[PDB]
Amino acid sequence: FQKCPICEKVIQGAGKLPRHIRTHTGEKPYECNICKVRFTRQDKLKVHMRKHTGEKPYLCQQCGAAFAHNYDLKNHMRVHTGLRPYQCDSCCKTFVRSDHLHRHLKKDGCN
DNA sequence: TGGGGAAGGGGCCC
DNA sequence: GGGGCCCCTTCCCC
Ligand SMILES: [Zn+2]
Ligand SMILES: [Zn+2]
Ligand SMILES: [Zn+2]
Ligand SMILES: [Zn+2]
Repeated sequence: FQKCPICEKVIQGAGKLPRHIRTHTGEKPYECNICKVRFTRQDKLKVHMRKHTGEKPYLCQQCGAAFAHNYDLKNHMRVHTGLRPYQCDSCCKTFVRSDHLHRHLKKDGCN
């Protein structure tokens, strides 16, 4: 547990404090060597490296389809069985993604 | 109404 | 012991 001096906000993880402080500044030190695109976080750069490399480490356990990104894999999982897994309690409406539920819970104003 | 992309925080392990 | 590498979330916009 560490507290950010700039924002007085608790951040979990001893080594994660430099990452949060970088979010206040807008610096993007990590730069891809191929497309010369800068990213704020290293793990974001590695995902961009997957796009350049074309590797798909996420393989479906039901049909064997290979996808490059985790959310792409989860989208394929919803095609198999998980289509529309979110519901609105107030109005009884189904949704595909969790952000759409947040959009509905704010824009629709059922409550 | 749906999806791609990006921006953040957290857990595990070294 | 700062950090890679994975996970998760909501937001912006077409
Ligand atoms: Zn801060
Ligand atoms: Zn690149
Ligand atoms: Zn599949
Ligand atoms: Zn509703």
